[PDB]
Amino acid sequence: MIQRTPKIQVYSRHPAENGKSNFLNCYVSGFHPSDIEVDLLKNGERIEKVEHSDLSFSKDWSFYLLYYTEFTPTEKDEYACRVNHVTLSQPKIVKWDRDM
Amino acid sequence: GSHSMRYFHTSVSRPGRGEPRFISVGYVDGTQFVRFDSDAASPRTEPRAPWIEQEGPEYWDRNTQISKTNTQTYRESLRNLRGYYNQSEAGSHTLQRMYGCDVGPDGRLLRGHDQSAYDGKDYIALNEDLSSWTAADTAAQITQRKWEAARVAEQLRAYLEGTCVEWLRRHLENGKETLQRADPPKTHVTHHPISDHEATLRCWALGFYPAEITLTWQRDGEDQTQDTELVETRPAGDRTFQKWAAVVVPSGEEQRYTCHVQHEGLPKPLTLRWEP
Amino acid sequence: YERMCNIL
Ligand SMILES: [K+]
Ligand SMILES: [K+]
Ligand SMILES: [K+]
Ligand SMILES: [Mg+2]
Repeated sequence: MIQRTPKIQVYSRHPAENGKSNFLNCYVSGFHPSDIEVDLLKNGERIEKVEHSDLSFSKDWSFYLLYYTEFTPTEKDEYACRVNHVTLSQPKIVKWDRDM
Repeated sequence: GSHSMRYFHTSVSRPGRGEPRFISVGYVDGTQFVRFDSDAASPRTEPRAPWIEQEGPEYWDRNTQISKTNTQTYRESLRNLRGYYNQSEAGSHTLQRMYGCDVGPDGRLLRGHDQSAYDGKDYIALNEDLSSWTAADTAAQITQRKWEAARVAEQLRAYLEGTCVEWLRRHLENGKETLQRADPPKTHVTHHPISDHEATLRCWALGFYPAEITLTWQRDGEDQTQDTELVETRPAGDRTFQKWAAVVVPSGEEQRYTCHVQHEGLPKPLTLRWEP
Repeated sequence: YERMCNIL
């Protein structure tokens, strides 16, 4: 059948300030079917207890989910989102870049 | 101005892993206010916005009963759809439905909706007249004939013009301090060199509600549609949304570019430039 | 309220 691969954005809820608590978001959208695996990473390792929104879909029937966790950005720590889906031959990693 | 109440249903079969999961979520505009999930330990319609919490036990009980019946109905629909497409029992398939109503500024019905998709493809939809159907193919024509024989369009019309708009108006009043408050974007332009020859200008809109926004770059007053990278509007997690638009510009030409922002929460549309 | 949907 016809499948749609996810778009992925990784970003913070509030403007990032080192040492200030915030939320790290990974928004996955545009995908079909709805089964998807999303991890948030800190220095390459999976963050535990990440929460996600309730499954819903856009006007074009593609699904979207927000995965999120509290974090405190620092100068040294790197954050990313890792996504797997039936349309991807390997997990896709998108790094958090505070300018995006 | 205008407002909508919409319910989004997703049912997904999973052969060998139990019965198809059913999820229903309800939204007023961009604000989710209820959820139901048949895989929850104790499935129940649950509040997801503060203003809905004041509804009494009858609201939660009846919506839970409706969603439990829908869980069963969607499983039967998935069995029927597999047969209408001559599909094997081995594969996973998805049924999605969206329904609800839109009202104008005076609370009057603008239009109703009921539409379904199978495996991500439009299947059948109630037409704007709330009296006839549009079927995508010969499988959906089987559903259309069944729903014509059962006068389903008349049932939907009664719901959409009655219960749906009545409850949308009630939610808009109970949640007026948020649902009828437009929060404008906070905006700024960033500049990042790419090489000696070029730089990226990125225009940011943060913290806005509802999600509808227009964010564009112009060069010498002409829209840069093809040359602009425009990310999808994305949720911040605190009710608000974010978006940005970027253009690559020749070094030294930055003042020829202007970013234009339109949003319901702004007193006036904005024109922004890079401020070095 | 939601409504009870019809079987396809
Ligand atoms: K803090
Ligand atoms: K993953
Ligand atoms: K159930
Ligand atoms: Mg099926």
